[PDB]
Amino acid sequence: FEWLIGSPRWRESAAERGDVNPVGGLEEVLYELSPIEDFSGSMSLSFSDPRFDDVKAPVDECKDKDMTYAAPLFVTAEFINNNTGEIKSQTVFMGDFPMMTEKGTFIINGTERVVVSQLVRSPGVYFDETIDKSTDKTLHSVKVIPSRGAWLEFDVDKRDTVGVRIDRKRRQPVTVLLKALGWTSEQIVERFGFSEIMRSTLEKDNTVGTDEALLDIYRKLRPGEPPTKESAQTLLENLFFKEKRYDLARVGRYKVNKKLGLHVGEPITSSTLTEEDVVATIEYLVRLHEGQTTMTVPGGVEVPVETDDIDHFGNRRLRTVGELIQNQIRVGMSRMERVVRERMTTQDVEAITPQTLINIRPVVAAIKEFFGTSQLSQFMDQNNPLSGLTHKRRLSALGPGGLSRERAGLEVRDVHPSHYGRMCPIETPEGPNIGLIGSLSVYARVNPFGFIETPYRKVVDGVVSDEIVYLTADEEDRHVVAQANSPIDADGRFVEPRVLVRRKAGEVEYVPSSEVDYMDVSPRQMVSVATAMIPFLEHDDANRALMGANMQRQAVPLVRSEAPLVGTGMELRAAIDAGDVVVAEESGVIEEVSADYITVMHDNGTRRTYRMRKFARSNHGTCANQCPIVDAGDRVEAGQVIADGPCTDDGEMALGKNLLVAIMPWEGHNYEDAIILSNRLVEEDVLTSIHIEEHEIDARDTKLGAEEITRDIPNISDEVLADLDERGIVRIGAEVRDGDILVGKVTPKGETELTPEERLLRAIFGEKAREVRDTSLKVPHGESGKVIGIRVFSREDEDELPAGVNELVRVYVAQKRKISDGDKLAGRHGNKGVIGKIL
Amino acid sequence: FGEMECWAMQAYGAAYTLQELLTIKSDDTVGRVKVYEAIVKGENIPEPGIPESFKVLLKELQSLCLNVEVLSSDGAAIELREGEDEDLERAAANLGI
Amino acid sequence: LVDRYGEYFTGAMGAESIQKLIENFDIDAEAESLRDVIRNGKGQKKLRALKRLKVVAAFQQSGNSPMGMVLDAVPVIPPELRPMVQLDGGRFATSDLNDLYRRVINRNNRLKRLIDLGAPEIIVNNEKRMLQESVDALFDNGRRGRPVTGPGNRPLKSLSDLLKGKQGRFRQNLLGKRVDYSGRSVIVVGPQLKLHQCGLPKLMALELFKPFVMKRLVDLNHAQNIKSAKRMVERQRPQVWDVLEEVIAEHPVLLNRAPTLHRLGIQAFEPMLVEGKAIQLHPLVCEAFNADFDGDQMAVHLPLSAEAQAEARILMLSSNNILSPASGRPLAMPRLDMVTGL
Amino acid sequence: DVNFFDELRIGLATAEDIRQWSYGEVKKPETINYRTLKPEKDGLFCEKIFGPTRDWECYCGKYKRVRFKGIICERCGVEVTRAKVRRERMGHIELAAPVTHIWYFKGVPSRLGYLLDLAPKDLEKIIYFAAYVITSVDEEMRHN
Amino acid sequence: ATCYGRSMATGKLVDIGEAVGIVAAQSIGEPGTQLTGGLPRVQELFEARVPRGKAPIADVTGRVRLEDGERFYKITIVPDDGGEEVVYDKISKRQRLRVFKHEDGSERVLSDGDHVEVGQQLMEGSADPHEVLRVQGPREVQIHLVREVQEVYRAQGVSIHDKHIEVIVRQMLRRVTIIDSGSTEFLPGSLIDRAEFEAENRRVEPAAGRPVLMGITKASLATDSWLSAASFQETTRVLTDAAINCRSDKLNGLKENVIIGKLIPAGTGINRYRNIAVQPTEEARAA
Amino acid sequence: DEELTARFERDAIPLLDQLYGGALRMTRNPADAEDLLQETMVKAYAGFRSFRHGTNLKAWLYRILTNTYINSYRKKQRQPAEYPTEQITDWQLASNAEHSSTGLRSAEVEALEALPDTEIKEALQALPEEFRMAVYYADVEGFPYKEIAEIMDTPIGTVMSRLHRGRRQLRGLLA
DNA sequence: CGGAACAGTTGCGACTTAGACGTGGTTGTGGGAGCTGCTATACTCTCC
DNA sequence: GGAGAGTATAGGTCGAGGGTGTACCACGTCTAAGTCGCAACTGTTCC
RNA sequence: CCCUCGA
Ligand SMILES: [Zn+2]
Repeated sequence: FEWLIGSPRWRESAAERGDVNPVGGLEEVLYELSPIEDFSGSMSLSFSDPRFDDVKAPVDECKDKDMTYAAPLFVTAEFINNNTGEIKSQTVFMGDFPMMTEKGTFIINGTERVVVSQLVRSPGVYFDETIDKSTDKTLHSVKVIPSRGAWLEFDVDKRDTVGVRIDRKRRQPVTVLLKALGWTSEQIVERFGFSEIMRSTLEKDNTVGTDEALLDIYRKLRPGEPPTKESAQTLLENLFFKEKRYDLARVGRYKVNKKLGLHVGEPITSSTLTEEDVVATIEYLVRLHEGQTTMTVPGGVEVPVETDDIDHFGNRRLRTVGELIQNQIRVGMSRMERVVRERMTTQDVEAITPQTLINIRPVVAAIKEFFGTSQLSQFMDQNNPLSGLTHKRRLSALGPGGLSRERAGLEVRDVHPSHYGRMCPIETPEGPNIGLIGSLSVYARVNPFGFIETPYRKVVDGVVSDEIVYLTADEEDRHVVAQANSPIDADGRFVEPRVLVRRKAGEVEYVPSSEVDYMDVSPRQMVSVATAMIPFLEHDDANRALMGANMQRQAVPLVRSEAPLVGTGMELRAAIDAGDVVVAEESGVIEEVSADYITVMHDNGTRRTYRMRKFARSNHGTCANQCPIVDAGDRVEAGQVIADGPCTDDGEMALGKNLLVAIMPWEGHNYEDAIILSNRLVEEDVLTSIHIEEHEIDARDTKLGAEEITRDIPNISDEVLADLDERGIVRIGAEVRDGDILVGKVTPKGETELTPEERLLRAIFGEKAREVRDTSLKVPHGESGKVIGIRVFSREDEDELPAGVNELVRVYVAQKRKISDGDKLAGRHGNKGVIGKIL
Repeated sequence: FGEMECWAMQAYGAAYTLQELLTIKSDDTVGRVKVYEAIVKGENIPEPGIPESFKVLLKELQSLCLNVEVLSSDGAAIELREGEDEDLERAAANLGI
Repeated sequence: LVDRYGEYFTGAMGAESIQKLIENFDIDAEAESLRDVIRNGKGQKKLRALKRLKVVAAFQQSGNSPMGMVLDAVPVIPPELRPMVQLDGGRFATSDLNDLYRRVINRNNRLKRLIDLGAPEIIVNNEKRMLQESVDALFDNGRRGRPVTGPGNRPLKSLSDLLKGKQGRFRQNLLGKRVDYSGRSVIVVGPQLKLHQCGLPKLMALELFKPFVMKRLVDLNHAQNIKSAKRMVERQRPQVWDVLEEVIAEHPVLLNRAPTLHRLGIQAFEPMLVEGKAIQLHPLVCEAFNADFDGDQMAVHLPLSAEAQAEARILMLSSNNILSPASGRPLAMPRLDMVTGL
Repeated sequence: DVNFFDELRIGLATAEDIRQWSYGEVKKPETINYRTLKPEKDGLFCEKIFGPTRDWECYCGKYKRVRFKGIICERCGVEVTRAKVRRERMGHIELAAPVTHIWYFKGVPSRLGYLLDLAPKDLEKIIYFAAYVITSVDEEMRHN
Repeated sequence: ATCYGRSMATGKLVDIGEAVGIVAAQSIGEPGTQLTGGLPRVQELFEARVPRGKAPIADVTGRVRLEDGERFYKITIVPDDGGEEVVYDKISKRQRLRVFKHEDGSERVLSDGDHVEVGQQLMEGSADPHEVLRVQGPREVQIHLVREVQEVYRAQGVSIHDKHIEVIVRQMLRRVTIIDSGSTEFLPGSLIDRAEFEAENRRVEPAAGRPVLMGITKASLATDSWLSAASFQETTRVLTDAAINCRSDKLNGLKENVIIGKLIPAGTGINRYRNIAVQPTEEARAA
Repeated sequence: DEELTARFERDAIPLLDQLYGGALRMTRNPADAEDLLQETMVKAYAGFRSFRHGTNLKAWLYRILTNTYINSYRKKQRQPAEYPTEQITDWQLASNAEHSSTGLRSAEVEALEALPDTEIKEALQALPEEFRMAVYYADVEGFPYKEIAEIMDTPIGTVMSRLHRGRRQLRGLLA
């Protein structure tokens, strides 16, 4: 997200990695968009230098008011008249831009959300050799995948013919398209003649000539229309070779470059397919099915001819949050461009300023539609800080641009040798989503092109140095990497002459130490954050280790936390980075401390105060409660933990308690995974947790009238109303059991809905009051607690409500839950069970 | 109570339990009310009626331009409807008129 | 071909032409022709002929005409079966059927409006094609071409989708249903239980038995009328518990754990009022239910009529099925701790 | 209603069948008016054809009572009866042009193809207006 | 009841009205999760599919021309009579020629010029059950199916009593293929129930048919109840076909009784049990 | 005039395959693109006499298309949203019934309401039969005094006296 | 425990309205997103 | 006639908690809300 | 329906 904004932090890190003249995510969208020209070239509009204003509201404000955490976006829009030479430079407000919080989340309509990184296939060229034909003979396929554009497929037939499919269009001899590109039937025989299958295909080609080829191509695309020569050639030009409707990214360009060896001189100029790329693709495929192991192309050098692994992480890419948001920005921005063009013809020049041309509605709407409707924009899972932390580290294969759940085979869900140090092989769901969702490894990074890197130690002349290099999956296959468990002495020399390593395409071998390139920077390098927290993980089978990683994120925050006696050392760094703990940004002395806030006086004389989240409801109903761990007068340092969070104790993740355990059958109550507990854990509240429910109710307009929230509930005893206030809303601090009224509400009832008996009494007693039904909000069955909060929004006031809704009331109930028979306990090793008896 | 749960009931060969689950415990609209009425009065459980989901099935079939009829042994079809007077007669009888 | 000779023949496209070919179709002639080809013919043409005669002979019987394969009128399903509900936030939700019907109505009405304006033949034919496509989508969507999609590119669910599939009417709403007088909870081990008994939480048993309790404490002085009994049970007044103990005696219940792989996945037990919110399962039946006690939950069903109670006591009682119905071997048998103990 | 059910029969429903089932034609795309929250007349939810949404209440409101059971409002055409009829009452649409029932065309094998001895690709070209078909020729006149 | 024998659950003779097909299906399906060949083989057997790794079988006694060259196997059989020579088309070299005991000979592998009996397997592997049906007759296919099916469960440590698999296999051949219609109106090639086939044969037998083996899916969709078949598979297809044929469901099935809310014709729902009349004896009424 | 029809079929129809590709851009759905192009052609043919013979037809038709899409677009934007759903969730049904005039009634509620109300019945029994009939008609069935008098064969004044007196009687009887 | 006489209320029935709301016309360009990363099996069509 | 290809079908059960609206103007056409009178209609009040 | 999760 810092790259999207073009943050100064990103700039410095960009200068550190070296500067390509780095452009932010927004900057790139603005520069590709500019200039916006009239179709006559008479006028132009250009954008530059985007800036973000201050945030509209603080985070907890948006959470309370159902707002979106956002900042106004400003751009400098310069309009130029190509005739008069007059220039108009203006400042335009582009919208309220949803902002990433300090915790790496977004607040959309008050609810906190996470954008999961998406696993997709990078643009490029991928060759697939299928031997599964019924003839038992091997076939060879290829796909050309761009970032945005039209699909192009070449297939050598089971009948021995080279086919072409364009955006699912039906096959034609590969020569048909090549001819239609301006190729003679003879010139194909010059380059492609070495292929006996291409020789057989040109005779099976039904027609020759560029006019008949281009005409046959335009027929395949449009079912019922007329062909035209200049229309079809400009159509084929704009379908592939033009930048507007077809875009290979720089990733796709380089991948095609490296895969075909076309440009060695590293030109960065343009990313689009080329005629030489089509020729190179067919030539690569031609030699492939023949069985050649290498190919050299005119102006190209020594590329192996081989199939590509679809699941390899050099061919598989990660679209991060900044890139997803950038894509939406590009869509809505292109819409705004369309509006500006339509507005250039209508308006009177010198009566136009940019702000009259610029309509920002489709941009804001484009952003809103993403966070609302996208599978990647997700309700944040906060059971405890660990469930929320890994959620932000999730790598998801499902979504737009990804694969459908229906179309995901068992080969996508398997651990892959390119995952090592990149995606954790352990942490992943055990349900239907197994293998479709994964966790970033502890030391992994996402490189600027979307590929995941892992650090390694340079091994020079059999010595293990401290020089660190981040390698991608492709770079890792060229070298020999020793596992971390490989012993080394004080000197860099290996202890053993033979060491088990991964060398080529994920094979494990006893290997000479003499030739070793790199070595793992540590154990746990291949493992996620939650998996790195399992003590003695190496002694647990991968299945129970999976169960352990998922079960830690299901732990409820206890009324009091306790750190484990036995950790892995990951618990502290996990709690701090998760961000549910309060940390001092600057070193100083504690000037004042209470349960409400902590203020630190820096040596500057400037002070900084940290407000405490107190009994806050998480998305899943657990209790987010922060407590200060520091005292007045204490000296603290930058990075030190000031206050504990829900599952933290002294800054280390505490997901449970240390219990005294005996391993033995006891009188059948622990039979088959059932667990027996001491009633001490009930009496001393060691397993007790706080759970906060949100009950919502609104009065709206109905067929027979408007609903009213009231304390006047027909035929209801005054005794049961005793805890309601004067509005009909239950009073703060009341103890509510199932069936008790939280909020009284009445709804208009028609005459026909009265019982004959109810009709008689109302008539003879002269009751003229409105006929109503009791719609009051009541506590659901099996619920109890104390009322800890109330929010009311009225149409009488300026509170913004949906159409037809007069009043909206939320009631928050908090319950203390003692551990009990039927609750589920687990250890970190996958060992689970219900409590069968408490004794 | 799903498909496999019904297989178990059939495997036990318990007909009345399976019929009771799929009519007066779920679908049958007059039966579900008459059953509760019988328990409160301490009487025997009434005989089940027709499940609503079958009438719904017939209607979805007609909407496919399939003409489906439930035929008696006579060979003539059977209208599926309820007399609307029984509820009004009981309500009028409850007031003494 | 119409400009000249147009008075010597008639031709059309669309379904009106197919309706014409059917109207002019001689059924008996084509049937006897097919039978001749089956008799005196051989090879693949004999197969084609037979397969055709299945259809034609099917239509040969009276009361059944091929004309029904072309519709001049499309039926509309009652609205309760395709309802429309208001949502929090002032928005609405409709069944896909309403949107499909809406497309049919819009294209039919536009076809009328084009017929009245004397529109060019190509446009009227376009509207007829679109009407045919929309009635296609309404009946079976996606069966031909690409499906009509609502918001999110989700293809709408046609009238064929109601019947078929695991979520269809047959499988979900007919061969199975949700039922009254049922509950569920997590199961814990019942080691103190006899084989024919199961632990039932107090609140579960009070809800499931609510009418029986109500009548019983109405008969006793506790409740003045049945409605006072209802309100008295909903508040859990202390008088109910004793009464509950009385109404539950020798009244069996059904316990079920999913998936049900065989009939022992449902067994009948005598309920015992038990403290806590968990269902207590006898240790010996865990083989039949495959209950792991790692958080497994089970469901409870209450037999009502004399026949249902009798079936539970006799047919389904836990201690009346000890043996595996597959291999005849013993099923409720010591295992795990018990075995070790012995 | 007990088990007197003997057989259950299907047939093709003729247009006459469909119009006999129907309680009225649905002529309008509108569903319900937002302000009134009441079903638009001659629409998919129309009370006149499908029945009243509230027990014993017609659309105009002239009759709200059981006293009127069985009568049809002169103004709105709704019938005073139970809303239960809204689950048993069907409508219909009269088509400006004939339409094939896709079960009998696109299903494999194509029933229309076997009935008329037509290729399903050709049948498709006809039904979807990509090809003309000859309904009749005059043999005598052409010969003369 | 007597042909079925003991009820494994009660240990006694099976009661009249016990639904033993559902019990058989549950008994076969419940262990299915434990089968790691394997469960796909149980499917391949129950659906009567031509097996992969097909093993040819001899049609008639005679002499064998064994070509078997250039990574290919080809088997011609010249019958002992003047009949035409049957030729098996393609047999891959990955298959093994069967080792067996040749009649009037020793135990050895199949060789060129050998003499073979009628039902001899030409190769080692899975036999096409349809071939063993049309050659060795139905009572042999019963043996082959029950043994090959039970074999998979035995290998996995699961014991199913043979009688369940026998129930399913019984349902697998109820029918005959119509060859010559005769005077009997039966369309040739259709699959007609054996009882109905023998009943429709009236000289005052013209209908010719041969026993069929049909998988459980095809046998299920072939039931006389369009209501039962519509709720199983291919609902669109079944409903179109049933509408065109003006089929009338008789409602006698138990799944149909479930749908319409009628007591299933099994167990306590049988006419024998449900119509029982209960009366107290005179001596008891006295007291 | 038939001149407009022929000239329309020669000039306008070849533009369809163009205009349709435009309609897509607005709808991004093929069905709504078809409907849009068709309504556009309705407007164009109906209004083709207003088009100037030599002027460019493509821009004219394009503007008709856009404007039609906007009429439809603002029209849909004024209405509250209708979301097509494959299935209406049970949560949606209950949530909707919380605001309903009549909620989701259990079989228990239906069975209890159907039971006789004893107090009311016995109180009505104490009334004289005439007062009972009249008060019944009026206060339950809702008859007017005219119709009640027509049914009971008495003057309307009798209906008034019996209504008042039976009502006060029930008031003293039931409290 | 009636039948007029007499005096309070809904309630239907008109009409003015002010605004949402749909209609006139409609004239320089201008052709969508999304995907395709499922397996296995039976059988009609259709190209030959 | 006869073979490939193209299209059709199927793919576990039961539970818990969550879930969305870029785009022409300048106007006449209609409607969505009314305040307001007589009948028509409810009620007392008697003799 | 979809997301995600339990057996
Ligand atoms: Zn009316």
